Amino acid sequence: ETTALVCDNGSGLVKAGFAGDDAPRAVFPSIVGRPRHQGVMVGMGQKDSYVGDEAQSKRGILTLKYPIEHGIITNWDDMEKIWHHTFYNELRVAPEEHPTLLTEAPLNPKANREKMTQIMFETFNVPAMYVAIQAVLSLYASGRTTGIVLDSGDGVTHNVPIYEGYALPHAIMRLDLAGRDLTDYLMKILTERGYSFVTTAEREIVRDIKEKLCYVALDFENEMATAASSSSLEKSYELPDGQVITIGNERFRCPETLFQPSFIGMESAGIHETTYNSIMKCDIDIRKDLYANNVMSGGTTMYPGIADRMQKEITALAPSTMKIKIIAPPERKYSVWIGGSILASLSTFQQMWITKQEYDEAGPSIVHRKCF
Amino acid sequence: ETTALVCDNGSGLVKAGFAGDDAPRAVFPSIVGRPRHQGVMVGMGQKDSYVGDEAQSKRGILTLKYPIEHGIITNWDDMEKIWHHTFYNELRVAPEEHPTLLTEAPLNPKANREKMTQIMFETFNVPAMYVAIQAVLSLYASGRTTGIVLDSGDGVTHNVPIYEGYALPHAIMRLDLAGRDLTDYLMKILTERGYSFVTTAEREIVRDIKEKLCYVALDFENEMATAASSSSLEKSYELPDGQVITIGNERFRCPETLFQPSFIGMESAGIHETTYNSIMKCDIDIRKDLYANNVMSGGTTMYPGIADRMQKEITALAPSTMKIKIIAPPERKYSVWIGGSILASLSTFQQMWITKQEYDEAGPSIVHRKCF
Amino acid sequence: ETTALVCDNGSGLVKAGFAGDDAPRAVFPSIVGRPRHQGVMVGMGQKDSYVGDEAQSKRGILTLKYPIEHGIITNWDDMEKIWHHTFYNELRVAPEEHPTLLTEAPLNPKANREKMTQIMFETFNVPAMYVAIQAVLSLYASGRTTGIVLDSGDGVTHNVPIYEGYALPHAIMRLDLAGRDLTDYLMKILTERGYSFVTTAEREIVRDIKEKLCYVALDFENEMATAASSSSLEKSYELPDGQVITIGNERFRCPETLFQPSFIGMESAGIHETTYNSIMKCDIDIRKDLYANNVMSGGTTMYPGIADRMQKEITALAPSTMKIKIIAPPERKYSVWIGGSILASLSTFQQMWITKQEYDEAGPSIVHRKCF
Amino acid sequence: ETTALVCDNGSGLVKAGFAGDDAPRAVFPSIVGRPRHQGVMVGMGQKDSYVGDEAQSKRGILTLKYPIEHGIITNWDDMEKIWHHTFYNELRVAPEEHPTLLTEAPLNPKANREKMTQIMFETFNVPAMYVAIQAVLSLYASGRTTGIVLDSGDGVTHNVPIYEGYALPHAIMRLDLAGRDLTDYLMKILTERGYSFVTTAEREIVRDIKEKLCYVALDFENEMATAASSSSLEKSYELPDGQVITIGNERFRCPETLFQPSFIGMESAGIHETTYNSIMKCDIDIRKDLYANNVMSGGTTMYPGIADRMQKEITALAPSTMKIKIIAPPERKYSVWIGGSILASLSTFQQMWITKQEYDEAGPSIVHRKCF
Ligand SMILES: Nc1ncnc2c1ncn2[C@@H]1O[C@H](COP(=O)(O)OP(=O)(O)O)[C@@H](O)[C@H]1O
Ligand SMILES: Nc1ncnc2c1ncn2[C@@H]1O[C@H](COP(=O)(O)OP(=O)(O)O)[C@@H](O)[C@H]1O
Ligand SMILES: Nc1ncnc2c1ncn2[C@@H]1O[C@H](COP(=O)(O)OP(=O)(O)O)[C@@H](O)[C@H]1O
Ligand SMILES: Nc1ncnc2c1ncn2[C@@H]1O[C@H](COP(=O)(O)OP(=O)(O)O)[C@@H](O)[C@H]1O
Ligand SMILES: *CC(=O)Nc1ccc2ccc3cccc4ccc1c2c34
Ligand SMILES: *CC(=O)Nc1ccc2ccc3cccc4ccc1c2c34
Ligand SMILES: *CC(=O)Nc1ccc2ccc3cccc4ccc1c2c34
Ligand SMILES: *CC(=O)Nc1ccc2ccc3cccc4ccc1c2c34
Ligand SMILES: [Mg+2]
Ligand SMILES: [Mg+2]
Ligand SMILES: [Mg+2]
Ligand SMILES: [Mg+2]
Repeated sequence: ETTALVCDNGSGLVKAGFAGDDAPRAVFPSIVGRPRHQGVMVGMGQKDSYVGDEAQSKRGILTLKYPIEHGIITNWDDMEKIWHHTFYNELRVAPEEHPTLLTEAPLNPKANREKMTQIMFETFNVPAMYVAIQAVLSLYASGRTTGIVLDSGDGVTHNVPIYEGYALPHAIMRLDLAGRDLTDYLMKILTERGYSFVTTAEREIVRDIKEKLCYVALDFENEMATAASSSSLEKSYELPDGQVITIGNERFRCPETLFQPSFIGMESAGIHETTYNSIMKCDIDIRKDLYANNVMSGGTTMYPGIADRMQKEITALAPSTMKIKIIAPPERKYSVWIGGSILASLSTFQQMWITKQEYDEAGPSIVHRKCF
Repeated sequence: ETTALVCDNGSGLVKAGFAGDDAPRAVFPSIVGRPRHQGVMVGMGQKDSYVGDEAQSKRGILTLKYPIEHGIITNWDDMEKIWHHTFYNELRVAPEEHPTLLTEAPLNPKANREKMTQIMFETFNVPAMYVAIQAVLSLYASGRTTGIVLDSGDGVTHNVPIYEGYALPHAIMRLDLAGRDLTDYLMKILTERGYSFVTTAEREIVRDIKEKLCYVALDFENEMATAASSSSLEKSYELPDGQVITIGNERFRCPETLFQPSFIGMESAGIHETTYNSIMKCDIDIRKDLYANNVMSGGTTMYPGIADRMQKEITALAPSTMKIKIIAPPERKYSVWIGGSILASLSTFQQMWITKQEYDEAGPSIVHRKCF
Repeated sequence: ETTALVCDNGSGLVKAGFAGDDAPRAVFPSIVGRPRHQGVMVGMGQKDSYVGDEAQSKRGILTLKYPIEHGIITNWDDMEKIWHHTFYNELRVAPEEHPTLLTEAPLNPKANREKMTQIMFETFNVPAMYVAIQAVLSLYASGRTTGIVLDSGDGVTHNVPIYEGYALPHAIMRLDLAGRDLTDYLMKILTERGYSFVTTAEREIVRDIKEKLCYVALDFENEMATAASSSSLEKSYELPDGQVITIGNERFRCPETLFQPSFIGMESAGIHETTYNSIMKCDIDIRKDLYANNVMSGGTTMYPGIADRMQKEITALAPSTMKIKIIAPPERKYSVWIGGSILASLSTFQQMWITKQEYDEAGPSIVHRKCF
Repeated sequence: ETTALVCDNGSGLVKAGFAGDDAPRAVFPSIVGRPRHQGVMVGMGQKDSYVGDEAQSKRGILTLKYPIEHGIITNWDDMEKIWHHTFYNELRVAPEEHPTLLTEAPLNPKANREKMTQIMFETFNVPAMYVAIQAVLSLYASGRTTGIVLDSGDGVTHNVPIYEGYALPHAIMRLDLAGRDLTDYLMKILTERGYSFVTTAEREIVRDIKEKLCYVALDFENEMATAASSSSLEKSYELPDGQVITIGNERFRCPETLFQPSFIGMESAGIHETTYNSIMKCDIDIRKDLYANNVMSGGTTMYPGIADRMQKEITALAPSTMKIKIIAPPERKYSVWIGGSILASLSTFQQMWITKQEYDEAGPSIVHRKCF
């Protein structure tokens, strides 16, 4: 025993590695694909189902299933296959000589924590494990002890206010609008230009359109007047069949849904009011140190111009006598993992593991009373 | 002129009727809903906004706003719509030939009473009006002149000690934890079983889960051991789509928040210590007659086992040489209206109305020197 | 006309009745209470002010005023209300067909006797009246014509020597230390145990602590050593809220102030030296008959052990060749009333009344040339 | 040995330092706060409980307790923590090489002095100590030997008359209305403007509103007519969350409760009649020197206009032939400490200490026969 495993099994992308590093080694999407066609040439390298990157590169013949829906592991058979591909097939590591540090989103079902610990204690047989919380590791990568997090991953966004290491769990605002729901809205409004993107392998292409051509408008109704003079707004993208598409106001009208969720028919508020309603629900004393520390994390905070849109809109809600400081690090896509690798590298942490001999005599219901 | 109107505009339910009756005629929720969708079939009975019961049955397409937050009327445009729906559209009564008796919670802002009187004196043009206090009408329905009230409505709970018709305003203990804050905590902990109830049309469903399946545990830490042997505790409820939910220890863990407000993260005491601190702040003579008369009122005192839990916990605080007598009538959900209907039916009361010719020469500031 | 009224309006208690009986009918405290709180339920048995026992059982919401301070009637509006409650509301008697026999303490202001007679001759319109002296009716209840009285009521204590029915007015020793000044000292030293008794309804409780648990130590500095071995001295009393209080050397240190008035900061001598200096201001031949007749009266002589303490301390002052005989009846709390009912029942007395036709032609200044 | 410690452990603020100085060094509130939230990041500077200023600055996550209620130490575990924070963590001094001079209010329980001496003689092990009286050091800072003090701290107010170094302890008038009871009334009447200040960390904000915007009205009913023309009376205050609040006639209605305690429902009189009743209970030959020397002390006498209101209201009680002279020094907030630092600097005082070898052979009951 020298080091520990840090697995940030997100809903859209698995980020794993070793503790003590700075960048994760195994970064691959959490996709399981079964082939949906006949396969006349039986043999010669054909498997029952593909996982990770090899299900991404063979995706014309596959139907691609994500096992994690909204931070919630729905298909426990495919999730066990992703962890099997994570340990053996990309870290080349034995599970039995490394403690693991899983994460999860807050406000998940309790059955999600119980089954992750049970799989790690007879399917892989880790020595000890620990299920952290994704948003408090985002501060702890940032070198802070106080701030509100906007951890906008692929399945869920969730605010967590921390003041000096103390979580305020009544002010956690979990929302169910993230990079899956922006992708599935971007497919819906690429139809009006003509492009029918229907399959589950075509949502892997619209996800790549979104990661290249989408930005956040600083003023939305002003940019909707710029598309009337449709000149410099349009850019192009070459599909995997060599076709080019043209995309106009759909570049910014897709990440506007983070700030006006009524485009996809949600009765909730944007991420500017969900952050502001997670500060008003805190105590009146700590609102200086929460307005001055807004930490973004996860991949959906990587649109160009989103740290300038939140600061333009929280300022319109917070009173004008104090500064709003959106803090977006450049590596904020991997920031949950980096804080996990820092956490498992501490010396004040090794009493906080959940060892197997402490597990089995106390049952898998132990993991809830060890977190929050 | 024969009779008077009695309107208990609560924060969660409007209860109105005529003076001298025994049960209110119009009992409808104080909800204003605007439609959040498009409405392609323009015409054929479509209005801009729905109030009351018709905003409850059509709530799938509406965003529902309660205009009374914590006993404080915030949206004066929509509170005017509920009174308009109260008089014309459910009592079928003209306002101009009936003096009305509004109520309110104690320790409200003074701007709340000034606007309720101003709206009644040019929007509806009532002859006279009177704004009572909700907790002293709860004794006066009970046929008492002495007692401490626990009027636990939908927005605010407040102790009001009355000794022999003399109010002790330095001992009124207003608290901000009631049936909204129990609903919003029950939505938070149904999530740990899996059920994401997010919209404002879904807090109308969790409010009905609370009114059917939640009880108060007599011993909370004993009932948490019963949920370990999870046998006779779980009951099922059928959603309006047809799904079933299996609520477990969330049945009693929701009304525990009345007795331990730190679950929703409040720095205030439970309703057993708020009652006992509202008696210690009284004079040492009258504590015989306040321990012997604990009157519950309002809707949030209707959980099965709350009159047995308050008596079990005030006894742990009060000295053991005297009896604690929680007095809970079966009609205590309507007990504020009944005492108001008795009060407007008295003969020693018709000089206490605030007539319009007395209003307009003195102004809207007259209403404060006519109460307490 | 058959019988006469006898009203011993003390400073702390009104004792009234008819002449010729042996016990007074109306024994109620001379308290007038106005309600200090608000009064939300206007009616149903609410009055501007309460007197006597109904101001005692409702005293949690009242500010209680004694209108007789140190034997001197200071509030003539409230004293008129105690007499009105005395005649109509507790004797059920008309004033106009009964001559009344008021009393008073000696050495009072002359304006006190004038106003008592002026009120009785137009407010109540009694036929005739007579203002006696309280201490000379204490011998006359005891069946003596020679003695020295220690009439220790609630406002004033005063020695009155009488030899053979001849009062010696130059040896009357009025002192201003009585049951109010012991109550207000007992409140001051119940604070050192922790108990804060502040209001004028809490002095109605400390007065009842004094009437149950206070005694007179035979040797004071010997009993202060018993409080060092704090074993059998302490007793417990139960408040009306149910809190038991512990009380040790405050039991006897409260009636020590009668014997050492420097505890409440008086430049006067105790009741043993006031009695002895009231005897050595008399003639040398009658001192054998005043030492052998020490009649006690008033309520503050009812502490257990005060006849044993006065006899132990006058003997330390009187010469050893002559005996001291403290005479304390069991009904000496009522002894001023009993002697007044004997006096009004005599046949050698009916020319001593002050009739109204003798009043009005001679003025209000007649009552002074009829007593002493 | 060169110098001595002077600790004025008040109810709302600890004022300590060394003898012989002119201003105290360690001024910090006597607050012990425990964290009430979860604490995810265990380590990195987290403690079980915070004291003093660090419990004030981190107060959003704390529940703040004052250990001294009404001059009475009600939590001996936390009071021991404030003395420990005083000696080591803000004076940086050893207890064992400095005699200390504690103070207390008059008329405290006897158990309060015994436990303060017991803690100083085994927990900190001082050489010698001395418990003074807070009001008699307020004269002795002022350079007087004759005067009456109105020492109005944070827990209690109390008058102490002194004529030429002789305390008149039967005229000491302790009251239980001070800067806590004015803060808790100011929270009650800030609610009628709309502001709910509920938590014990929000009473630390209302205490800072009181120290800025409150003044004593010279004529109360005249200023209540000024609030009808609500023009020059309102001022604004910026909360820690940057919300400005507007405050009108609550600026003077809060310190009016010092002069009319029936606003918070007390059966006591204001500080002008308590001072006047403390002078009339003294001897008639010294009332000229007490009317001419009214010394104020403690922080609650620092409202603008309180020396002009006492002089306006004692003059309406005292007879017109003798002058009233309210003497308020500008450093009267620290005046109890300054007179204590003078007292421990005298040469006629070193026989008045209570040394440990005098303590242990005589017991903890020695401290009471060494004062007054
Ligand atoms: N450069 C980018 N710009 C915009 N969105 C991105 C970018 N990169 C990734 N995303 C979105 O963020 C998601 C990945 O975020 P991540 O933090 O991995 O979420 P999770 O960890 O929950 O899987 C992807 O599904 C994608 O939709
Ligand atoms: N039978 C019940 N059991 C439990 N809770 C109830 C019941 N009836 C109503 N409630 C709760 O109490 C609230 C109604 O209280 P109510 O008396 O209407 O308050 P108000 O009239 O002051 O608004 C509802 O919001 C609901 O959450
Ligand atoms: N049994 C008792 N023991 C001790 N003190 C008593 C007792 N009864 C009455 N007192 C005190 O004496 C007072 C009553 O004396 P009382 O004869 O009524 O005087 P007066 O009639 O002149 O007012 C009461 O105020 C009470 O303090
Ligand atoms: N400048 C000020 N104006 C008005 N009130 C003040 C001011 N400063 C302090 N106070 C009040 O006085 C109290 C402090 O008085 P202090 O002398 O510290 O009392 P103690 O020392 O007995 O605790 C505080 O609680 C505060 O409410
Ligand atoms: C369940 C949980 O929230 N664990 C958790 C998350 C994050 C975090 C960051 C930094 C820490 C430092 C020291 C100790 C711990 C312990 C748990 C923990 C953390 C830390
Ligand atoms: C402002 C207010 O509290 N009014 C009020 C409340 C309740 C109540 C009950 C019974 C009453 C009987 C007679 C008169 C009044 C007057 C006001 C009033 C009441 C009553
Ligand atoms: C003023 C006065 O002291 N009158 C008084 C008191 C007591 C007393 C007792 C017995 C008496 C017998 C006969 C006559 C009188 C007259 C006055 C009188 C008394 C008597
Ligand atoms: C218990 C007590 O009141 N001690 C006390 C207070 C104040 C004071 C002032 C000045 C003094 C001068 C000389 C001696 C003493 C002794 C005690 C004392 C004082 C003084
Ligand atoms: Mg993630
Ligand atoms: Mg109600
Ligand atoms: Mg008497
Ligand atoms: Mg002080």
